Amino acid sequence: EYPSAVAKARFVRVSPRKARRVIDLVRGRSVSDALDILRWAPQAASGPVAKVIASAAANAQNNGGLDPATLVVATVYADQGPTAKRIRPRAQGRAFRIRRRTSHITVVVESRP
Amino acid sequence: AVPKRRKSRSNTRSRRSQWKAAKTELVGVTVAGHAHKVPRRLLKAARLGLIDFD
Amino acid sequence: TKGKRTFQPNNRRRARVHGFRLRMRTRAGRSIVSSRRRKGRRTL
Amino acid sequence: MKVHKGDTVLVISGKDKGAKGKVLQAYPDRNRVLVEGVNRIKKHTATQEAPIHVSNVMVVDSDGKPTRIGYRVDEETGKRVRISKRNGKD
RNA sequence: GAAAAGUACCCCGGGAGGGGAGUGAAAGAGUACCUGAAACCGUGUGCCUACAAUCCGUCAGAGCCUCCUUUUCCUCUCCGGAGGAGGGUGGUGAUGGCGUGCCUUUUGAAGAAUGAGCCUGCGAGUCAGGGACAUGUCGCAAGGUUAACCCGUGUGGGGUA
RNA sequence: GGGAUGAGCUGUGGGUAGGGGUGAAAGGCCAAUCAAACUCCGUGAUAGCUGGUUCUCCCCGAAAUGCAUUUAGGUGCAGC
RNA sequence: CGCGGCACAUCCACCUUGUGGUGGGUGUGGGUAGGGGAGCGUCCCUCAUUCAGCGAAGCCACCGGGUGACCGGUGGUGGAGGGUGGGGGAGUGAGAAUGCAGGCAUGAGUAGCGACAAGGCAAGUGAGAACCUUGCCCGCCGAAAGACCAAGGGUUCCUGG
Ligand SMILES: [Mg+2]
Ligand SMILES: [Mg+2]
Ligand SMILES: [Mg+2]
Ligand SMILES: [Mg+2]
Ligand SMILES: [Mg+2]
Ligand SMILES: [Mg+2]
Ligand SMILES: [Mg+2]
Ligand SMILES: [Mg+2]
Ligand SMILES: [Mg+2]
Ligand SMILES: [Mg+2]
Ligand SMILES: [Mg+2]
Ligand SMILES: [Mg+2]
Ligand SMILES: [Mg+2]
Ligand SMILES: [Mg+2]
Ligand SMILES: [Mg+2]
Ligand SMILES: [Mg+2]
Ligand SMILES: [Mg+2]
Ligand SMILES: [Mg+2]
Ligand SMILES: [Mg+2]
Ligand SMILES: [Mg+2]
Ligand SMILES: [Mg+2]
Ligand SMILES: [Mg+2]
Ligand SMILES: [Mg+2]
Ligand SMILES: [Mg+2]
Ligand SMILES: [Mg+2]
Ligand SMILES: [Mg+2]
Ligand SMILES: [Mg+2]
Ligand SMILES: [Mg+2]
Ligand SMILES: [Mg+2]
Ligand SMILES: [Mg+2]
Ligand SMILES: [Mg+2]
Ligand SMILES: [Mg+2]
Ligand SMILES: [Mg+2]
Ligand SMILES: [Mg+2]
Ligand SMILES: [Mg+2]
Ligand SMILES: [Mg+2]
Ligand SMILES: [Mg+2]
Ligand SMILES: [Mg+2]
Ligand SMILES: [Mg+2]
Ligand SMILES: [Mg+2]
Ligand SMILES: [Mg+2]
Ligand SMILES: [Mg+2]
Ligand SMILES: [Mg+2]
Ligand SMILES: [Mg+2]
Ligand SMILES: [Mg+2]
Ligand SMILES: [Mg+2]
Ligand SMILES: [Mg+2]
Ligand SMILES: [Mg+2]
Ligand SMILES: [Mg+2]
Repeated sequence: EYPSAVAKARFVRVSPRKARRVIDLVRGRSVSDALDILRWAPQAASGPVAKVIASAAANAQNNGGLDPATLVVATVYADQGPTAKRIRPRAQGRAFRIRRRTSHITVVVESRP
Repeated sequence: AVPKRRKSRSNTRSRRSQWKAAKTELVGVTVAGHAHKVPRRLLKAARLGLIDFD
Repeated sequence: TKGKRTFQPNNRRRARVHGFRLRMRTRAGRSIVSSRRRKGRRTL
Repeated sequence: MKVHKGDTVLVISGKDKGAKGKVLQAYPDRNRVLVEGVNRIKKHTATQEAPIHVSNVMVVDSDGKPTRIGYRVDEETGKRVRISKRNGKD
C-alpha cells in the first residue's frame, strides 16, 4: 500500500507499561511532529522510544530512499521481553520478589502524501 | 484490607486506561535561522540561548 | 543480651570443638570422618 | 587413518563429487582431511577450504581409478607397506 | 547448522539494539539460537455498548458487516456479477422469555460450610506366591501334573520325590 | 524510670549434655523451637480421623432398620 | 396421543433352530451408594501389509462425520518417523489432595525508597549530572559521627581502565 521501513529496539530496560504511556502520544503523527513531542515530554521512556522513530526515518531515507518530510509513524507498539527476578528483604524474615522488566519496541514508519 | 476477589478484564482495563501522560503544547521559535519547537512557557529562554535543543 | 545473636565467631574455638584432631580422638568421630569420605565431601 | 598427508584423493560423495585433489592436512582425531579444491567456503574478509569427512574420499592408486587400500608386510623391515587393491601396486 | 560458512562493507545510535546487503537448502536456524503449545501482554480491524440491576449462558430475534451463489437486467460479454432484491455460510447480538457456579460432605448448600489466582507438566487398587475361594476358557481324562536339578546358544527335551 | 564499691558490670580461656545439665525456682534456660533439644536411622511409624482417587456408554438399582459389641461418628451377621 | 430414530427384555415365524444372525408383535429404557455388560484414546513388542526429504511426528486454522469417549478430510507451519489389521504387555486418561516443579496474572504503576545533621551556587568532565571532581559559602558531630589496636572479614588497599 505504501513504502515503509521497520526499526526494532529489543531488550530496552524500560518497563512495558511505562513505555506504552509514551508511545500513545506519537501514534499516527508525522515524524517531525513526533520527535519533538518526545523531546519535551517529561517521561524517561521518551529517550529510548525517540531513538527508534529517528532510526526508522533514517532507514527509510538511506535504504529505501524516501523523502523524510512525508513520513508518518504508521505502526508503533511495545511488548515485553525477559524479566530478571530479584529479592527485596522485608520485615520478620519475609523475602519478596522484584521484577526488572524489559521491552521490545517496534516502529513501522511509512511515506505517504 | 485485602482484595476479596480478583478484578476481571473489564475493571482492570477501565482503571488502567486512565493512567496516562498528558501531552504538552508546542509553539514556534526561529533562533539563529533554525526553526524549532518548544512549549510556550519556555518561549523566553529560547530567544536567549538558554534552551539546549540537542 | 539485647541485640546479641547466636554465632559469635572465633577460629580457635571452632577447631577445638569441631576440628580434625578432635574427631580423631573418639570412635564416634572417626566414623563421622569416614561417613563424610564415603559421601564424598570436600571438608571433613 | 588410511589416507595420509601426501596422497591424492577422489571425492566420491558430496557437492564436489568427481573432483580430484591432494590432501593438504589430515585430522586423525576427527576423521577429517583437507583437500585442495573441494568445498570452497566464502569466509568473510576480516575463500579457503573446509575439511570433508575422510569417508568421502578414496585413494587414487597413481594409475587413474580410485581404490580401497590394503597392507602388505614388506619381508625386509616388517613395516607393513600401504598397498592398493585392484591389482596390487605401490 | 551438514560445515562456523557466527552477518565483511555502508547506515541511525555513546552503547545495547536494529535496517540494507551477504553466508546458508532454511535466518519462519543469528551464540537471547531445532520444533515453539497454553496461561499472559500488545497493535490493527468488523459488529455491539454511556436510562441501565447481568452464576454472564440458553431458546426466540431485528439490524449491520463479510464472503460464496439461482434469478431480470446493465450486452460495455471473451469481460467483470456494477448496483439492488432472493437464497445460503461466517462474525457481532438491539430486544423478549427461561435460568441459585464446580467439587467435597451432608436430613438438607447458589449457599454467608470445605477446597481451588491462572496455565502447561507430574501426581493414587500395583506386584510377588504351583498361596485361598469362586468363575470364563484350553489340554489330558480314572487319572491330572511335576518341584529342585540335569542336558541344550532360547522359549526346547528329560526328571515320580 | 531502677542499680551504679557491689550478692557489681565485663574481656579472654576452660568445665557441666537429654530423663541429663543448669536453675536466688518462672517448668525458666540449654543456638530465633523445651512438661524432656537437634540430626540421622528403625521408617513408606501408627491414626475406628479428615482430605484425594483421572475415558465413555448400556441394563438393573438400595439403605439410614433389627441383634450383639470397651459398643453408640467403628464393625460382624440378618434385612434391602 | 401422532410421526420418525435408538437401545434392552420377552414371545412368535425363518437361517448350521442357541456361538447365534434376518423379519414381525407387545412391553420396557429418571437415578446417588453399588453390581453387571460392552467400548474410545496414548504408549510399547511381535506377525503381516502399507505410507514417508515429491515432506513422517508434533502444533495451528478451516470444512465435514459417529449413539458416546472421539474420528476423518484439506491446507499452513515443521524436519524423521508413522498408518491399518490378528495378537501380547502397561509408569494408560486429572479439575479439585490449604497437592509439587516451572512460567505468568490480580492487588498496581499502588504502598515503600531504612532516623529529625541540610544543603546551596560557580566552574569542570561527559552522549547523559540533584548525587562524580575542584573552589568558596551554609549546617552537623567533637567522651565521637575524631585517632588507634584485639576478635572477625580476606584483597575490600593503591594505580590504570
Ligand atoms: Mg533478620
Ligand atoms: Mg561417506
Ligand atoms: Mg547486520
Ligand atoms: Mg536480509
Ligand atoms: Mg542465496
Ligand atoms: Mg530440502
Ligand atoms: Mg526449515
Ligand atoms: Mg527465548
Ligand atoms: Mg526457536
Ligand atoms: Mg442507549
Ligand atoms: Mg428485578
Ligand atoms: Mg437474555
Ligand atoms: Mg448439619
Ligand atoms: Mg463457598
Ligand atoms: Mg459467596
Ligand atoms: Mg468442617
Ligand atoms: Mg480458599
Ligand atoms: Mg492446583
Ligand atoms: Mg476342564
Ligand atoms: Mg538513668
Ligand atoms: Mg530515686
Ligand atoms: Mg544512683
Ligand atoms: Mg506452674
Ligand atoms: Mg530458645
Ligand atoms: Mg519423651
Ligand atoms: Mg519395622
Ligand atoms: Mg498411613
Ligand atoms: Mg429403573
Ligand atoms: Mg454387612
Ligand atoms: Mg421413563
Ligand atoms: Mg438408567
Ligand atoms: Mg454408580
Ligand atoms: Mg512446505
Ligand atoms: Mg511417537
Ligand atoms: Mg482434527
Ligand atoms: Mg495434515
Ligand atoms: Mg502435517
Ligand atoms: Mg498417531
Ligand atoms: Mg499392532
Ligand atoms: Mg490390547
Ligand atoms: Mg498414572
Ligand atoms: Mg492439569
Ligand atoms: Mg507455584
Ligand atoms: Mg489501592
Ligand atoms: Mg508515597
Ligand atoms: Mg536513606
Ligand atoms: Mg553544574
Ligand atoms: Mg578505593
Ligand atoms: Mg579502584
